Amino acid sequence: AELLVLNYGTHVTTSVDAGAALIQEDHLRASFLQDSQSSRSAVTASAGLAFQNTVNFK
Amino acid sequence: QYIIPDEIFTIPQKQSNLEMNSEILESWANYQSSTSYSINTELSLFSKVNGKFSTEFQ
Amino acid sequence: DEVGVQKCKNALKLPVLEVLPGGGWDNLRNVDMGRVMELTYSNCRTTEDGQYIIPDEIFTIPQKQSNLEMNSEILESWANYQSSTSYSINTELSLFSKVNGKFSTEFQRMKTLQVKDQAITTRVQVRNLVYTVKINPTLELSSGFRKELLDISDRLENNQTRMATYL
Amino acid sequence: DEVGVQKCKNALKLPVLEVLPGGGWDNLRNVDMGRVMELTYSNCRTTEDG
Amino acid sequence: LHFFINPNMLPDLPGPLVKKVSKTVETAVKRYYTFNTYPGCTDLNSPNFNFQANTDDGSCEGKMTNFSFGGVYQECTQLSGNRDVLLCQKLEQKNPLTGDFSCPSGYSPVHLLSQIHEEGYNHLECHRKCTLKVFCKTVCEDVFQVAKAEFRAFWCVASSQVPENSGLLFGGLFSSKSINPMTNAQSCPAGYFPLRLFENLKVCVSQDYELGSRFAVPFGGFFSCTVGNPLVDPPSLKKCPGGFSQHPALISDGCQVSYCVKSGLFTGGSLPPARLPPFTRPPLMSQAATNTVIVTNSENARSWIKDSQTHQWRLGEPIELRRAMNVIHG
Amino acid sequence: MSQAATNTVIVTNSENARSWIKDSQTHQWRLGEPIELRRAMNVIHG
Amino acid sequence: MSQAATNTVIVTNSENARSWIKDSQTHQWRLGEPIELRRAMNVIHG
Amino acid sequence: MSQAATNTVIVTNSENARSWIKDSQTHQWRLGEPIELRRAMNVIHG
Amino acid sequence: LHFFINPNMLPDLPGPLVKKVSKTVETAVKRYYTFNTYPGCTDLNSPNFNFQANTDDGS
Amino acid sequence: PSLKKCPGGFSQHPALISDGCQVSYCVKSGLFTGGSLPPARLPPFTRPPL
Ligand SMILES: *[C@@H]1O[C@H](CO)[C@@H](O[C@@H]2O[C@H](CO)[C@@H](O)[C@H](O)[C@H]2NC(C)=O)[C@H](O)[C@H]1NC(C)=O
Ligand SMILES: *[C@@H]1O[C@H](CO)[C@@H](O)[C@H](O)[C@H]1NC(C)=O
Repeated sequence: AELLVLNYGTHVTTSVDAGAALIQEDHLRASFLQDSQSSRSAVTASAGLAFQNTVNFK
Repeated sequence: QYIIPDEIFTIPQKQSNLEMNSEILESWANYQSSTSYSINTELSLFSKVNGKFSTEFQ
Repeated sequence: DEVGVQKCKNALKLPVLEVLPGGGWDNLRNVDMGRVMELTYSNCRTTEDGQYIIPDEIFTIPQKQSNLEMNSEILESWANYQSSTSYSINTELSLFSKVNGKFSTEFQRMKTLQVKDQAITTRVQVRNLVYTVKINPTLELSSGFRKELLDISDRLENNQTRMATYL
Repeated sequence: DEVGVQKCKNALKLPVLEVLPGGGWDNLRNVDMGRVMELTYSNCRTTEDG
Repeated sequence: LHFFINPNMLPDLPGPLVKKVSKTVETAVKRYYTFNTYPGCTDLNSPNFNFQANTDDGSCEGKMTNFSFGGVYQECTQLSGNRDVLLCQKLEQKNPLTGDFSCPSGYSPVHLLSQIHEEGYNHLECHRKCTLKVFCKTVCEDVFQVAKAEFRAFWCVASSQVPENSGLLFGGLFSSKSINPMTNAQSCPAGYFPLRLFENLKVCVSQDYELGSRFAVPFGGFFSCTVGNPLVDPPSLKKCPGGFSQHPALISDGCQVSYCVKSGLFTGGSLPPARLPPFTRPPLMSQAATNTVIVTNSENARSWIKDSQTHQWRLGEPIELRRAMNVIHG
Repeated sequence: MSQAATNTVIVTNSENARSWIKDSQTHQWRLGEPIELRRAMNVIHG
Repeated sequence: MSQAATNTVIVTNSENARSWIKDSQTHQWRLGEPIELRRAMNVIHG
Repeated sequence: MSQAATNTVIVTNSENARSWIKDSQTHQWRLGEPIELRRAMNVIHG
Repeated sequence: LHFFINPNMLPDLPGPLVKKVSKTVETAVKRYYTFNTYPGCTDLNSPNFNFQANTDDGS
Repeated sequence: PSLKKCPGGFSQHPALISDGCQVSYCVKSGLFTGGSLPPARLPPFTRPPL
């Protein structure tokens, strides 16, 4: 029974979503977020701006 | 446009999403898998251990 | 010989309408389920403008309607939520009309942005309705769905109530 | 042999008028219902402008 | 979905029998909406805001009334299967405040839920027989039977209004399939002993007042699909006390037991997914399994076997090993 | 020659009672019937 | 509507016991089985 | 041989009264008739 | 994985015997999650931080 | 009885597996804790008997 789990896992996929995705993943120092709750909405829209520059500008 | 097996039905939902923002994850406990999110978030005893040996988590 | 959809596609050389009714629908999650009605392609029916193969039990309504908003709409509370893709099936008159759609990914993404950020939501959309696709009221059930109702049917005969409730 | 609308479409090679009367109509919701009258395509009729 | 289960869609079944199918599916759909309904405070500006709540409870301003947890106790009554399992021993719990199946002097019992528990026990009988010193026959029969037991779980409520000390300062639960959020595991906190309930609930409990006050949560009361808590009116209402938040315990065969608490740790997090069906399990059945073995201890010994009335005569083998499994529904 | 003959009969006294039978190690599992009637004849030479 | 439902079960407790059953006037004679389980559902409108 | 013979007759005394009959476990549900007349003959050898 | 071990998927086996197969695989999957669970301190600012820990121990 | 958690401040670390049961021991070095993240323990966790 344990060799069945080695070969076939713990789950059976019953639905999949077919498509594509393009993902950015930055890591920032935790001191950079600690300013306020209004700095958070400018940290967040800066990362989305850098991602659109990276795809467009060569 | 695709040959599918006999026992499988498809749902056309030709859906595109584009974020002008980011999302902040300041702790690895509440982890979002980004490719297998719905199968990890199931209600079980070991829901806190699902995905914790993935290369994307580690 | 040749049967099914592919007999229709070889004689007509035009695609099949991919948006069909008669399927199951989870009204809490707004996902669609297995097929409840029977889809047959015996009569090679097309739409009246002649651009999609449709099943025999399904009639279409051409309403080639385009909407364009120069404005927005403000949704400052997640209680009165508009689904924007399954709105008419969630707004039915029932006991649990306030719970329909509340486990959808489109709702749960919207609720966690109005609470985390103390926010209000606006929505602008350009909608382009082409067909209304309905079922003829003299349609029969699918082959798989009838089999699983007959298995519940057998347990009610044998006075097996706990096993019928499970199925 | 060949019957119905598709016999008309192969001999004439022109579309079908998609706006037809004889259907049901919900007059509270202004939606249209199932078909009440019978639509037959036996005589291959066209509009007068063809 | 039950609109399309009618005598027109199913013409090869009788009339009243497709109305039993239509009613047992209408009940299953309605049970699915009930288990995914979370009443609570939905106003985000209120201090007792219930994140993870679907329906507006209409109680957005509470009074912050601390209540007294009078403990739990559970009776048992064996119905069948005596001297084999002793179901009424590992399914019995007494109140730590009295050591008895009663509430203390300042309290009163409230009946939560009464259902039937089932377990299975097993006999194994074997005997061996030899005929003409060859042809040894051994049959091994294994009978599986179902032992039943009634349980009645009660719960104590402060109804005398004057306690000295409340008692048993904790109100958090964990099941055999759930997790205590005050430990993030299936365990008690530091200095807590569990009290067994319906089939798998273990309610963590301490009356130390010094080492227990670190983890003691404000407790609100239990209620189920049949009974309400009486901590709202001064029958009941099964709503909430007010200011507290409903949280579900396990499901006892289609009925949902819920408990109220005002931490804030229980409330927040992420939005849970839907509880999908099935919410019950198929029941246990009484069984039987036999194993007959024929061993020929010799050559120069032929054997012919006709297995059933439809089989033909067959030349036998030295080891046979017939098997049978017999099941009876109910 | 000295012989032996057995007759085992299984009688199910009820509906709502299924049964599966595997007749030998080479057979497959088989859905049982209400009356079975296995037979065997055992002969030993001398 | 007022209804009625019957369940007749015939159990043969023995081998060496044959049975023939003619189910209706249009059926032919049929060799019987050890468990039969006829069913009927009778409905009257009003 | 000792024998047994039964004759069950169902008579519907009314219209507006439908009936469904399932003759055995292998039959399907069947729309009933006003007069049924099931028959059975049971023989036991010895 | 044990959801799909039921008498419907395995029609050529008896009823209680496919429930023994379904229970011995449910136990093997549950044993696999238990041996890969590491409770410990997960807060990185605490002095007794347990790196190589999955589950928040609460201590 | 006891809690099988930890003393508190210490860290659980597994000893061997005795036929399906896991024995664990607690320690507070810091040498036992750090390093890299281990891979998953894959099945089988028992051996076939003699
Ligand atoms: C990391 O982010 C902090 C912000 O929290 C940066 O600190 C600021 O840097 C700007 C740029 O010179 C100064 O004008 C500010 O006075 C700094 N402090 C604050 C509180 O804003 C810091 O420079 C960043 N780290 C690095 C290495 O650049
Ligand atoms: C069905 O079985 C239950 C089990 O106790 C019994 O109460 C009920 O009367 C039975 N009904 C019929 C029609 O046999």
